Amino acid sequence: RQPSYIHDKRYGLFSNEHNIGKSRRGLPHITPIYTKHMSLWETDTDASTNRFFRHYVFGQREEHLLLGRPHGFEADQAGGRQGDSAYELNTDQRYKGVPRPAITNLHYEPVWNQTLYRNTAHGNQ
Amino acid sequence: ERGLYFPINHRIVDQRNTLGSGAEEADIQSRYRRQLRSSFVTRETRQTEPPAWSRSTRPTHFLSLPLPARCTLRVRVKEMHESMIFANQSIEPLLIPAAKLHVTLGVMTIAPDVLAAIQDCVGQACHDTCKEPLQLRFRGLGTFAHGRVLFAGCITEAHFTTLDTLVRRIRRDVGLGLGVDMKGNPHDSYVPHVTVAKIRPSQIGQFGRQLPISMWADHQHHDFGDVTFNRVDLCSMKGEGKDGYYHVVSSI
Amino acid sequence: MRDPSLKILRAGSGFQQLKRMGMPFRGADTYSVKYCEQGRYEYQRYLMINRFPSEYKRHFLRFLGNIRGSKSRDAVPQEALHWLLRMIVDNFNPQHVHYIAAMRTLQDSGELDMARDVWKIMERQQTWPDTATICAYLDVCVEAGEKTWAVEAWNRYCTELRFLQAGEVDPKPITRTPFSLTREELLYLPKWKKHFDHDPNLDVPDLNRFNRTREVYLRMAKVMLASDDMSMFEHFFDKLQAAMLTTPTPVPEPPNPHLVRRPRWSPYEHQKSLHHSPWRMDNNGRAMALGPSRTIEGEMQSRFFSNPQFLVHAVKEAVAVVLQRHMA
Amino acid sequence: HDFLGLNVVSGYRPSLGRFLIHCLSKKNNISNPVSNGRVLLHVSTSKETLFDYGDSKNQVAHDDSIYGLPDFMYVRGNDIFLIIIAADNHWLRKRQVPHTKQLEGIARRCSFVLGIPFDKVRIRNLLLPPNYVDSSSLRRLTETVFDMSPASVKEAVPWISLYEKGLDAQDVDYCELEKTVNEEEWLTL
Amino acid sequence: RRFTESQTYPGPIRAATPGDTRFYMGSAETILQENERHYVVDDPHVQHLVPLRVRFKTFIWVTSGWEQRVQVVQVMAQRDSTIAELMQQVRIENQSPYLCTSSFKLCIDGKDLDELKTLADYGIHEYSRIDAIEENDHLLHTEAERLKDW
Amino acid sequence: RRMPWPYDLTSMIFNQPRQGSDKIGYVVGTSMLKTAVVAANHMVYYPKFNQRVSRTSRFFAHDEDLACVEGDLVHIKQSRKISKYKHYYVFSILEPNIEGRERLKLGLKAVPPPLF
Amino acid sequence: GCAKVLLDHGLVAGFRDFRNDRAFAVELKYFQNEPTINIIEPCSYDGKTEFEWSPKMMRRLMNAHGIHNRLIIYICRTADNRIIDHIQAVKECIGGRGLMMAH
Amino acid sequence: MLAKYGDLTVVKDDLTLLEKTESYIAKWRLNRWEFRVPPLLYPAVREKVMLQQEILKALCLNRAEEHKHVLGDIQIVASITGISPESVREKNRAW
Amino acid sequence: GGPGSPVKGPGYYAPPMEGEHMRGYTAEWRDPEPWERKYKQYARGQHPSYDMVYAGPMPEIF
Amino acid sequence: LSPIQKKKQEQMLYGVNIPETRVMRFEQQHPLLSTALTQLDGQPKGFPFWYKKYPTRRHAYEQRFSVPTEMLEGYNDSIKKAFSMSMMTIQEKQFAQEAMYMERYAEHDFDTTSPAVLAVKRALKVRVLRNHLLTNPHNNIVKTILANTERKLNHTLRRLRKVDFKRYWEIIRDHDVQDVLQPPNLVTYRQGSYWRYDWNAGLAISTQLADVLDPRGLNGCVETGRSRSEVARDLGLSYTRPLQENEKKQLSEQAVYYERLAKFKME
RNA sequence: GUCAAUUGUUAUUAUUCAUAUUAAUUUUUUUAAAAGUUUUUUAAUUUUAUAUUAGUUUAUUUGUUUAAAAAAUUCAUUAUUUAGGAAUAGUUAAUAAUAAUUUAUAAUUCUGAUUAGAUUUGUUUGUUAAUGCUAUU
Repeated sequence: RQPSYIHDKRYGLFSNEHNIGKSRRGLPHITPIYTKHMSLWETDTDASTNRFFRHYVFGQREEHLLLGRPHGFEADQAGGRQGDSAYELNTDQRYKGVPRPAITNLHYEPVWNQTLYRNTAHGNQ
Repeated sequence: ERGLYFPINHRIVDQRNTLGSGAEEADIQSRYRRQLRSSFVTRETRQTEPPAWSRSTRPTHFLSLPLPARCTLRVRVKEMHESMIFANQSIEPLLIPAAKLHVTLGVMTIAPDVLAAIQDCVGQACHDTCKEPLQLRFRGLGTFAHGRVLFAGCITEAHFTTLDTLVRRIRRDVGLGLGVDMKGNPHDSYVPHVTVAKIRPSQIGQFGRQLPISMWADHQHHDFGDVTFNRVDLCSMKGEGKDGYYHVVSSI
Repeated sequence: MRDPSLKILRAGSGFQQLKRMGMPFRGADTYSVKYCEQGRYEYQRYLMINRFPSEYKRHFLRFLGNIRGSKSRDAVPQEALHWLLRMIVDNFNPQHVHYIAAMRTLQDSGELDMARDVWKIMERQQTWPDTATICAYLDVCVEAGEKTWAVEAWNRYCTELRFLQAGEVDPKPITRTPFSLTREELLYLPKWKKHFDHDPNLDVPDLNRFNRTREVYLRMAKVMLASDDMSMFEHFFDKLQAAMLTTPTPVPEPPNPHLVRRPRWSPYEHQKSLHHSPWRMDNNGRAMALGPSRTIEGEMQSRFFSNPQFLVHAVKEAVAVVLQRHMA
Repeated sequence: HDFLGLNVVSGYRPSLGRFLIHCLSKKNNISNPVSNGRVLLHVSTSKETLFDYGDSKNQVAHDDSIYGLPDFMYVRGNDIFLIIIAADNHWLRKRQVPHTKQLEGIARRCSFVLGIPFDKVRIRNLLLPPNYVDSSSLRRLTETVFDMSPASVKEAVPWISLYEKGLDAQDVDYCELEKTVNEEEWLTL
Repeated sequence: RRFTESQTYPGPIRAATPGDTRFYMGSAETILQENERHYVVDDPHVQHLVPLRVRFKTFIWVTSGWEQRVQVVQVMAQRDSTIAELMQQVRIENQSPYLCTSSFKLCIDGKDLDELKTLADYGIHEYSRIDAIEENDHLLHTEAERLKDW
Repeated sequence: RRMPWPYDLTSMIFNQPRQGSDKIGYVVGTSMLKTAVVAANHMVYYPKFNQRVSRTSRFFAHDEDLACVEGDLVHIKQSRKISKYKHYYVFSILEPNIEGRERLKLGLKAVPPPLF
Repeated sequence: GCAKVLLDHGLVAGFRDFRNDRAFAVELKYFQNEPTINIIEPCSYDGKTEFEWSPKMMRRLMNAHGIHNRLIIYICRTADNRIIDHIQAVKECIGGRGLMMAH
Repeated sequence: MLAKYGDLTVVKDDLTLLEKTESYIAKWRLNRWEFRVPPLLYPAVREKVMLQQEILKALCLNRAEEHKHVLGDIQIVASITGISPESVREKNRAW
Repeated sequence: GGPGSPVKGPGYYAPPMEGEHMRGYTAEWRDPEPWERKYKQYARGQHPSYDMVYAGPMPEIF
Repeated sequence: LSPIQKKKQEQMLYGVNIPETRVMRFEQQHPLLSTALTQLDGQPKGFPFWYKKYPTRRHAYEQRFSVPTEMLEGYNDSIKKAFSMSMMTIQEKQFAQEAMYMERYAEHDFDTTSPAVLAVKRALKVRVLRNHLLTNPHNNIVKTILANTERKLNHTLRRLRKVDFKRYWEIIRDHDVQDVLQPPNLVTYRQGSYWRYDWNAGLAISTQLADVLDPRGLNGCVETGRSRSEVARDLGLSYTRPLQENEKKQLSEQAVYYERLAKFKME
């Protein structure tokens, strides 16, 4: 079975007990637990990582059927896709949308991310 | 059973009222939904609010597309005017002179060198763009300044897209390029409109704050007809109807 | 007869597996040795969660409620730091209100090093703190008495801060349009570019609009004054002086209603009288009967001052430390 | 700033026009800039028209692959030079190279309008790298196309020797374009 | 009052005195459709219609015996209005017949309000405490107060 | 057995704060006031067949300025309960039926009437 | 890509990409006047279903009762759109959808 | 453009101010390049302006790192030869 | 720690296509002891291997 | 047929000539030819100067067999009559009307797959097919292609209207082939399948909104969550369908109510 | 990165289908079980809130202090059975703390609604090598 720590990370640490404290809860149909492997999440993961998105016939098909992407029942691109659409082909999407988040800099300049406390200064010396 | 046991009127909470005081000291009452009325039901639209320091100063010049006569706009709104002086003769001192009906685009507080540079600028801002004769289809009346102004609401259907760039094109230049004050200083899109009515500041004591809803509740969404605009005009508002129109000092 | 390998290889997404995915023999020998290799928390991937537009604020308030509420009586001074972590652990990027709420609560509780920890966290989170936040950390640096801290934070974040010159316009109007997606950007840009959690560095462009630059040079001169490094203090306070007199009054910033207790409508007729009990005269919410437990100078925040008054106040704020420097 | 290709948008073509004027201003007159629109000529009848016709880098893709399009046309007299900023497209690039029919097509048409003798029309080409400019280009430009007294080159262009942009390997083939086989107009463009 | 006593200076100093500023439509946003704000950080200030609290007194027939509770009406007040309009303005928002049984003169702390004055002369804001007294304040002490069932 | 398939169009384009938070669909009905009926696709995946089919449903959404004309592509989201059946609001319209506005500008209905 | 894989396993003599859009040519190879490709079958009899293969779902096939058995060849289209045989597919331990089998 | 930067100091070898100005840019961490975009600009340029900022952002790191080791590259000589890090910049092959 | 492991991330940083700098692309790589001869051969793959695959039958001698 | 549809058949009986749009294009583009063509008038002209006039061989429809009217001048009038639009078989009279109309809407003169052209090519065929079918009522062979032609009609129209409704109105108004466009039924319209057809075609997002309804209001803020309208309200833009009277009268009342409250509760 | 593995003696052939095992009713004394809840000064008042019914498939949803103990809500999306199939009806929406006779014509329904029949809505079983079939409050 899936573990339960999946619940916390998606919603919140210890979000469980607060929800349990409901007066009319669990009777008769409880709100079940969101235990879904982190790579299988509906929202966060893209197509290249979530295998289910790689479905085509009723999945990626409608997308390219909407976006205008030249799409076939099977082809060279990821999911039933042959070539870019007129929009993708003509417009620059490097810096469109959310600005490049500052925390990216943490990668190339890694001195910032440093354990402030000695792991042994927790009480286990 | 017939009405909801706790209808929406019992499904309202307010933050100014301290939840825990108005709920836990005594019963609060207020016609809340009247306060939450959307700006669509009222047609109160947010034109650019000028900086308070500019609010003491009064508008001197205006750049505006003067309405072409014979167009469907007037013969529909002049049909409204006669319909309104019919409803209330009191609207006649309030009404905008049907001679002076025109699209109001920009308010500037200017003297001649200021006129000449913009004359070059709008003479270029149009020529930088080289737009074709604009056609703006008006529809739906609305209110500025908490009702003190009633204007021809300009829908964004026909040609507004190439237009509202013109606003931002001069506004970038006339405001920040050279030193010309405007009410809408920061590059801002000034809602272009034809003021069908306007309460004078002196008249506010005469007729009240709010131009009556019952006066324009009939044609709140009347369709005022597309008009083809070809010439932009910069004008001073010092006079009234110099040629049936205010004093002209530029055009294009 | 259909292949048995097919009869297995066909139903790979068999609802039995679906349960084990959670979509709706056993000794240590079998489990791989490569298990013990994964370093601490490397197994976790990135997580980009979008929360409800409202619940972005509610969740922030509860965090804002604990931090500025931790130092009540029971919760440890440290607790203010522990709530900042529980937010960040769950990917709610910690906004500037939750930073100031920590440094304020921590300083009030005599915790100075921990007050810096909150500052390093926002140095770790790579969140550029606005001027209002920059002065905050310098304030603990005053209690910390370290020139080595403020000088460090000085170069990194508040380098280009310049006094409002007489010719410059005034506190800048809001320029950051809220994040809005044209349908083109929405349909074609990938998921990772279409997720928006309020990054604290987004409004920092406009979080500097009210031009609190003057409070900076004072807090820095204060630190230079605290660490006996008066050689730096003069150059700062002199540069503060000459500009405090010529530059216009920096427009004071209205109080942020998220941080401060904004008052709220209330029927004050159902209030216990001052002599509600026969035994003692009480101080009711409406009227004060015992009087002020503290002598109050009655003056508003230093930012509400004029341009000169701040300067002479800067002397009062400076010499108060010269007291504490000696008194410490 | 443009010649070094740092202008990632609208790369160096208009600035190239300025340079050619400056390369030609110091050549004869500082009061030269007679820009009657697209034509920027010299009047001494030793004609040095610097007529720029259109933007090859940004028009040959969208319409009418008129290879003859000289992003700049600088006649020197008998020699009729063409300066074309080569398209980044390896494909359209061979639809910027003027072809034999276009060469003698222009030459027989410039002899009339400019009075240049029919025999002495010597039309030539020069295509710069697509996005940046190289150091050899500036030299062979100021040495052959815009024939310049070498001392005056230091005067008109002081930073010529200081220029260091060397052709990146990827875009060395910017020049080596081949004529399509006469029988393959279907497959090749 | 610390928040309010603070923002008292942004009144003049933020908007009135600065001969230079701009106010930018767009990125100057409004309230949501999830019944709440949306977590942005600024506003100089403005309130054209100041919501005025007007508290009343009316009896309700409790099961044991009559008792009077505090029915407060929260009315929107034009900051440039005269009180005579206010008394006229408020009467329509009763929502309960038992409130505006007859004429009533609005009152502050027992000191009656002068109708020919505006809210500026009296300096009434939201936190101003405006009771509401009916004409029969002399009554309801006399034995004809109200008739209960025994 | 027919289990709900979250991975779909609306899931792949939009990060859904929770299940079915936002939806996208065509404006089938604008007869009612401030309420644009939309038909959107919620997926069901059959583990038996191993093939998944689409079951299209009808949702109501609230458009304030009556901006949604018949035949538009709207990107709605969930919200507080407005009525017994409205809990959606038209967050944005992607594809406006230009004809629908113009065919109304002529004075007709935004779509020719159905046959049966 | 499939014929590219079958070729390297030898079930076919040799493919050729004529770059024709419609169809390319693959040379069958016979032994004992018996075709090398005894049973070749497409994994998904229907296009609507596209079965994906865990790196363990393939690995179980290589073991026929305790002997590492590479007799059958399964083709997998990796997420990176690399047409890969099940043998290499478990080598770098990556999954993909299942196109067909051959043995 | 030009009119703004107008104060003139002709006492500058091509290297000194640059090598000096480089040092300040050398110590620059990445976040220094965060808010350099002019705010109120069109999506037509709010795209194109960000790109050009990334090019300069690229080149500075180039002139920073590729010169960073150069000082060490000079120092390798000083640590071996024992001469000033300055004079190495002029020592020849014959040396 | 297989392929589903969170991406380790790139090493360098080259923002544009218009990334033009010679003397670059050399800054990515900047590469006593008695090693045993055989192993330094085997470590470089030049050493003749002997897999289990070159094993015949284990014959019954006794 | 119906009043609008038969209006075209009148233009079929006596035929249709070239529109002046083609003959004027040829002039303003090739001056030496038009000067040469009007110079050789009436004379038997031995060189086809008017070759650029009629690019596609089917672009010649004024006379029979696509014989261009210019070739006929040098002969006796007896010949010019035998090839007149009067003496055409009906099977040509369609190709005369078709090649005429399809020329008018041809964005690309040589193209025969432009959704405007492909529309009219079938659209006119449907009429004369209906013209036939109703006259002699029972002909199964004709009825089947009527299903095939309407399918290629709707597949063209529902695709066309997204390209440009302006041209599109001419295809529907002038021929009144709207009847096949009217949604098939309520179910296929209720579940959206009538609208989803534009999706299943791929022309969902193909408008280039810069023409109408400037997108500065069609996109609610993702940061804020504001609905579509609020971002127009905050920008002062209006995006409203021209209301029906059904929604007009109900909107008048909503605007007067809390004012009407000032009417009733003064009593 | 350690466990998928199929056992009927048939009876020309076609067609899952009599006599098999597993799990169940048959099948039997080893887990229940009776009354009087209990306070309190006031004939009173504090404290003493969901097994067992009747008929439901667009269905059932939630707490201000009660307790704890020293500004969190009334809404929702989904999934819904009958072999042979047509209408439903105190209506829908907008006003509003209207509307026993306001304003619209609206609302459900063949994408199978309403009435009628059966069934208490299922992290629970059994069978199996297993998508499945087959139970459950």
